[PDB]
Amino acid sequence: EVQLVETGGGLVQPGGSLKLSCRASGYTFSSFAMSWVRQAPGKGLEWVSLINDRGGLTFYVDSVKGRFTISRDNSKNTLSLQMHSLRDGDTAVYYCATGGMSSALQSSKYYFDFWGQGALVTVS
Amino acid sequence: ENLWVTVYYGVPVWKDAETTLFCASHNVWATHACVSTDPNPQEIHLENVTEEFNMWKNNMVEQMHEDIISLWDQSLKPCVKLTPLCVGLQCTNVTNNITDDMRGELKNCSFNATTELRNKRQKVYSLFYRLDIVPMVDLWTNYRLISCNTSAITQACPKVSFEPIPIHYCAPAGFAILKCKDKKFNGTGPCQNVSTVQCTHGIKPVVSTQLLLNGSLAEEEVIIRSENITNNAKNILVQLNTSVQINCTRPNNNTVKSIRIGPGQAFYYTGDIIGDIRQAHCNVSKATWNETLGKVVKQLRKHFGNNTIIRFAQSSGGDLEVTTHSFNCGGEFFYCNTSGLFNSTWSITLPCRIKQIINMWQRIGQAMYAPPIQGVIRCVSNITGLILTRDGGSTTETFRPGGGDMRDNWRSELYKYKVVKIEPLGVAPTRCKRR
Amino acid sequence: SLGFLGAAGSTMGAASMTLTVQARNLLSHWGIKQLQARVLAVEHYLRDQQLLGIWGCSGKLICCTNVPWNSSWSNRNLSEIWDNMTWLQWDKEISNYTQIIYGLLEESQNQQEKNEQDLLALD
Amino acid sequence: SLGFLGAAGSTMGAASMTLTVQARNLLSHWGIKQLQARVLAVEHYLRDQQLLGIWGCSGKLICCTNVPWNSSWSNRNLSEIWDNMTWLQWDKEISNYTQIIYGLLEESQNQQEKNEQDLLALD
Amino acid sequence: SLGFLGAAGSTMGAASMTLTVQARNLLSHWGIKQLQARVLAVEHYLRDQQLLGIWGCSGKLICCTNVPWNSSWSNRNLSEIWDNMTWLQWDKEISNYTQIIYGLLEESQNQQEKNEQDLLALD
Ligand SMILES: *[C@@H]1O[C@H](CO)[C@@H](O[C@@H]2O[C@H](CO)[C@@H](O[C@@H]3O[C@H](CO[C@H]4O[C@H](CO)[C@@H](O)[C@H](O)[C@@H]4O)[C@@H](O)[C@H](O[C@H]4O[C@H](CO)[C@@H](O)[C@H](O)[C@@H]4O)[C@@H]3O)[C@H](O)[C@H]2NC(C)=O)[C@H](O)[C@H]1NC(C)=O
Ligand SMILES: *[C@@H]1O[C@H](CO)[C@@H](O[C@@H]2O[C@H](CO)[C@@H](O)[C@H](O)[C@H]2NC(C)=O)[C@H](O)[C@H]1NC(C)=O
Ligand SMILES: *[C@@H]1O[C@H](CO)[C@@H](O[C@@H]2O[C@H](CO)[C@@H](O)[C@H](O)[C@H]2NC(C)=O)[C@H](O)[C@H]1NC(C)=O
Ligand SMILES: *[C@@H]1O[C@H](CO)[C@@H](O[C@@H]2O[C@H](CO)[C@@H](O)[C@H](O)[C@H]2NC(C)=O)[C@H](O)[C@H]1NC(C)=O
Ligand SMILES: *[C@@H]1O[C@H](CO)[C@@H](O)[C@H](O)[C@H]1NC(C)=O
Ligand SMILES: *[C@@H]1O[C@H](CO)[C@@H](O)[C@H](O)[C@H]1NC(C)=O
Ligand SMILES: *[C@@H]1O[C@H](CO)[C@@H](O)[C@H](O)[C@H]1NC(C)=O
Ligand SMILES: *[C@@H]1O[C@H](CO)[C@@H](O)[C@H](O)[C@H]1NC(C)=O
Ligand SMILES: *[C@@H]1O[C@H](CO)[C@@H](O)[C@H](O)[C@H]1NC(C)=O
Ligand SMILES: *[C@@H]1O[C@H](CO)[C@@H](O)[C@H](O)[C@H]1NC(C)=O
Ligand SMILES: *[C@@H]1O[C@H](CO)[C@@H](O)[C@H](O)[C@H]1NC(C)=O
Ligand SMILES: *[C@@H]1O[C@H](CO)[C@@H](O)[C@H](O)[C@H]1NC(C)=O
Ligand SMILES: *[C@@H]1O[C@H](CO)[C@@H](O)[C@H](O)[C@H]1NC(C)=O
Ligand SMILES: *[C@@H]1O[C@H](CO)[C@@H](O)[C@H](O)[C@H]1NC(C)=O
Ligand SMILES: *[C@@H]1O[C@H](CO)[C@@H](O)[C@H](O)[C@H]1NC(C)=O
Ligand SMILES: *[C@@H]1O[C@H](CO)[C@@H](O)[C@H](O)[C@H]1NC(C)=O
Ligand SMILES: *[C@@H]1O[C@H](CO)[C@@H](O)[C@H](O)[C@H]1NC(C)=O
Ligand SMILES: *[C@@H]1O[C@H](CO)[C@@H](O)[C@H](O)[C@H]1NC(C)=O
Ligand SMILES: *[C@@H]1O[C@H](CO)[C@@H](O)[C@H](O)[C@H]1NC(C)=O
Ligand SMILES: *[C@@H]1O[C@H](CO)[C@@H](O)[C@H](O)[C@H]1NC(C)=O
Ligand SMILES: *[C@@H]1O[C@H](CO)[C@@H](O)[C@H](O)[C@H]1NC(C)=O
Ligand SMILES: *[C@@H]1O[C@H](CO)[C@@H](O)[C@H](O)[C@H]1NC(C)=O
Repeated sequence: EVQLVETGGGLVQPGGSLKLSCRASGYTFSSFAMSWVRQAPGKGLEWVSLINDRGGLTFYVDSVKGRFTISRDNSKNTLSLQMHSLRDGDTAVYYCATGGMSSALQSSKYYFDFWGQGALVTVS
Repeated sequence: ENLWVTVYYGVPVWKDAETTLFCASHNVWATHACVSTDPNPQEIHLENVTEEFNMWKNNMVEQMHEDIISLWDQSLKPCVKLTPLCVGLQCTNVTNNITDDMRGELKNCSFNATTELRNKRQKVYSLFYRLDIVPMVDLWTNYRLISCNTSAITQACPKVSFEPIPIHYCAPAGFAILKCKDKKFNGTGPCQNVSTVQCTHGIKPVVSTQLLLNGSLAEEEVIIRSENITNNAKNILVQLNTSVQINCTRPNNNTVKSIRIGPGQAFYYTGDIIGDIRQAHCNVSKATWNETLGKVVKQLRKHFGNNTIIRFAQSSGGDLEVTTHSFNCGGEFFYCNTSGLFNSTWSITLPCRIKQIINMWQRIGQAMYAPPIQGVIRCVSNITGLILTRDGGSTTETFRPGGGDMRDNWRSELYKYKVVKIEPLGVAPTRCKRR
Repeated sequence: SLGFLGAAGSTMGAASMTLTVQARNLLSHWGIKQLQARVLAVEHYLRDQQLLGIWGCSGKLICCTNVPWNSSWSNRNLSEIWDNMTWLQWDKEISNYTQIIYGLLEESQNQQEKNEQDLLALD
Repeated sequence: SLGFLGAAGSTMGAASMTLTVQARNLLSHWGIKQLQARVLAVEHYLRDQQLLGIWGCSGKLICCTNVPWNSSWSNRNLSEIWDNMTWLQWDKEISNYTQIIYGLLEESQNQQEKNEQDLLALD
Repeated sequence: SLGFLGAAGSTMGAASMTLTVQARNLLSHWGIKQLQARVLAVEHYLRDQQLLGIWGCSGKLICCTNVPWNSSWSNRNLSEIWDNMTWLQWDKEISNYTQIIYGLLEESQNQQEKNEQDLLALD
């Protein structure tokens, strides 16, 4: 069994910031890439960010590239996302997911293997 | 998977190789030849690495052998030659008190030697061992030195010690030495507790026959090592797990005199003996030796049969250098009779002879004169292993002391080390491609 | 942190992170034996560095190339090669093909340098 | 222009423009002494070139890295270091931290090289 | 393909495809003579590699710089140099000008390194 549980916050006013934190268990955290994917309440899924297994490399969608920071702590087995300058268009459920990248010596993925419960982030 | 070749430099792999090793460490060895030793014991254990060893195909033995012979010759080359002393000797019986076992062993010889000046002669009296002289018929002489009919006799340089000191054989960069840290290691085949060292622990170039002195002990049990235990022509190296202390002595108090035999030359000889003349001997504790051989036969039965009788016997014959236990003690060369140790079926005093003119190896055409050492000599040494030979002769195997091939002496040590060449390059499939 | 060759018994993946640990250990009458040993150490180092230069891998320890793996040199997947094998076992497994691979790497660089030159000749 | 060590007494910001002058003069029984002298010069050269390779600085005389400067190693400002100090004074001032810096440089390249591999492994 | 010097009589263009063939054959009292031969071969190799490094051409067999060609060195067009001519004839022609070109290559790389350092210092 693999679990990903988001412990992030809720409502923040426009222009503020919110940090999300995903607790991962049931697998070796340092062996997988991690990402954040969001779904607006009435829309489909949207990929937001991707971080490598070691944490050295991060990738973002252009719409958040200068606003969101993705980081990992492989000693605590946690994934964090710090979202700055939140906009009304960022209201969505944010899902923590395992997969999306392989560190060169692993077989290819380019898909997401595990999804978390999902935190609901809203902007006034 | 659309995999691509990725080149890795610094890959932890190696291949078996033979290269030239250098040594590290008033003496034959480590004068200027060896590099100062790095005091840090930088030994790295290699977990999960199994390495195949073969102590009888180890080129470190051949290099150690050649290095010891070369250093020996370099040490003796710049020394006084005794060719002016190849004259007939007038020898009579020694007039001191001679014990029953010393009758005819030592003779009081006189000769006309050269002096500092070419046109002068001097009459010199000295005591020579019977082994160092042979009968000759001449006018006013009886004997001549044993080697003057074969090769020039070179006198060892005085104050240059023959004491063995540890020598570390160290690999050049790009190579590594692997050590087998395996208790009860067979000496051949796979070794699982392999570790990497820069160089060896410091191996003493101890020269001996039959009994291995001042070596390394087995970690737990006596280890029987042989290239092919079935083939009786091979020697068996027995590494003991406990030392047997052997106390060897020459009780006579020698008074040593010297003469000049040319400009800047000097010859050393025994002038006289203070006290009674007694035979040199070695004392091996009887109880310890009996337990040691009990352990050796216990180990031999694993290869020769649980219900076989093992017999020990003395050497079969041949030259003194291989039929007796040869060793250096105090600078003197002892040739001890080991028939008192290997005479059995499953305090011991071994008489010893002293020989001043010796041939250090089987090679013929070189000889060295060991100068006498003033005073009384007593050495305490550890017997750490045996060299045994199995009788060709059916049940009841018979074992005898082995010979003096020297490689055996330098296989008791260096059986746990292998030299490997590092191959820093390697390739492997990855998902990584250029651009 | 395991020291020179400490990763020799580790998997290829784990061992790939210790290349610098041992790379530094390739450079560092009786005078002739030691002097020849030093010269040989230099010659082996330089032959390996020259070979990396020929392949376009100079100055790098993990060099990616444009030569595909043909699945005949070894048909093991990346999981088995990197997580369930050591470098000694891999070196033995593809020893018979290393000269083929090296030749292809040389040819690949020869084409790449010409391509770079041609790209650099465009205004 | 100034000579082999002509800039030795000049400030760091001036002497840094003569790096090729010093670099070109690092390579160039009595035979044993002469050969040991030549082999030692070669060994020292290769040790420095290997060390530059480990850091990802091969083929460069001025190599910029990603290691941040620690104010505990030297608290002088950049203008004071490059305009009012020579390289000999700096070498003395930073001697006790040189090996620390070298270790970090090695670690930096080890992370960077793996990161480059992962960037190259994206399709 | 053609051997160690098989391209020696071929035109400059054709011989530019065999650079690895010649490059891979540069590294490979009787003891003193053998050691002097090995040390001299190593020193020549290292001096040429150092010189390429100074020019910014480390790790390459074909390297393009920013030094313009001066018609006073040779006014022959490309169809007279890369075809209808061998490298031996070219070396005979570019003899008196080799040190001038090398000096310009060194100066050009020094400027390139300073410019790269300044560009990389921009935040
Ligand atoms: C196996 O290993 C043991 C040692 O582990 C060897 O036994 C040693 O042998 C050496 C060489 O024979 C002995 O060294 C000699 O000791 C003599 C007595 O030393 C005593 O007195 C001095 C006074 O200063 C004390 O420092 C010392 O501790 C002792 O109390 C010395 O007189 C000798 O020096 C004379 O001879 C040498 C010859 O080389 C000259 O250079 C000197 O100038 C001087 O004339 C010498 O130092 C050593 O003592 C023995 N050890 C023990 C514990 O007894 C075995 O020989 C060895 N076995 C084999 C087969 O190799
Ligand atoms: C060896 O023989 C010589 C010659 O006889 C002995 O030396 C002489 O010994 C007597 C005493 O017996 C002295 O009076 C002489 O002066 C000695 N002569 C010389 C030339 O030294 C010598 O003592 C004998 N040695 C032994 C051990 O018997
Ligand atoms: C070591 O000592 C033994 C015992 O003294 C010698 O063995 C004797 O050898 C002679 C040879 O002719 C035999 O006739 C005797 O019968 C043997 N004695 C015994 C008790 O077996 C042996 O030769 C000596 N060896 C050396 C090398 O000196
Ligand atoms: C050695 O120091 C002297 C000064 O003592 C340098 O010469 C001049 O120093 C002043 C200091 O304000 C500068 O403004 C001048 O530009 C310097 N002269 C030149 C020609 O540059 C001298 O240059 C120093 N020597 C070296 C080799 O750096
Ligand atoms: C010398 O001793 C030997 C011992 O066997 C004896 O045979 C010989 O006769 C003795 N000679 C003299 C002259 O005393
Ligand atoms: C003299 O030398 C010859 C040849 O080495 C040898 O056969 C002979 O036995 C030697 N002489 C004696 C008395 O042993
Ligand atoms: C003999 O063995 C004992 C074992 O305790 C050791 O202490 C001693 O140093 C050894 N002696 C020699 C000469 O190797
Ligand atoms: C171990 O040694 C014995 C002799 O002692 C030999 O016969 C055997 O082949 C060796 N190798 C192994 C793997 O037992
Ligand atoms: C050991 O020697 C015997 C002699 O008969 C031979 O048959 C056997 O094959 C040899 N074994 C090895 C391992 O060399
Ligand atoms: C050897 O043992 C005998 C037993 O009588 C003793 O007299 C002698 O002194 C001992 N010698 C040594 C060197 O231990
Ligand atoms: C001592 O040696 C004899 C030799 O026959 C043997 O029978 C006896 O068992 C040995 N004793 C020991 C090792 O205690
Ligand atoms: C061997 O021991 C027996 C007594 O067990 C003895 O009679 C015989 O003389 C001894 N042999 C040797 C060579 O010491
Ligand atoms: C030998 O005798 C001489 C006589 O002067 C004495 O000085 C010396 O100490 C004695 N040596 C021994 C080892 O008994
Ligand atoms: C050796 O194997 C064990 C298997 O559990 C592994 O944990 C250990 O890390 C390995 N050693 C090395 C040096 O890789
Ligand atoms: C790799 O191949 C082995 C069989 O050789 C197979 O058991 C394993 O599951 C494969 N792994 C992957 C990731 O395809
Ligand atoms: C600088 O060195 C100190 C030494 O205590 C260390 O604590 C600090 O983290 C280092 N800072 C950087 C930026 O390397
Ligand atoms: C650098 O430090 C010195 C210390 O005396 C100070 O005078 C100088 O103004 C400083 N320069 C800068 C640019 O901060
Ligand atoms: C380096 O350490 C020594 C330790 O004694 C100290 O004296 C010296 O001043 C230190 N050097 C620097 C440049 O800090
Ligand atoms: C030599 O010249 C001929 C034309 O005369 C040409 O075909 C041939 O390829 C040339 N050889 C080489 C090695 O370039
Ligand atoms: C070309 O070389 C000549 C040599 O006299 C020189 O005068 C001229 O200025 C050089 N031209 C260029 C563009 O470097
Ligand atoms: C190159 O120069 C030669 C000089 O004879 C001329 O014949 C040729 O046409 C020129 N080539 C080009 C491409 O301009
Ligand atoms: C180089 O200079 C010498 C001076 O004697 C001259 O003869 C030679 O032709 C010149 N070389 C070239 C290629 O112009």
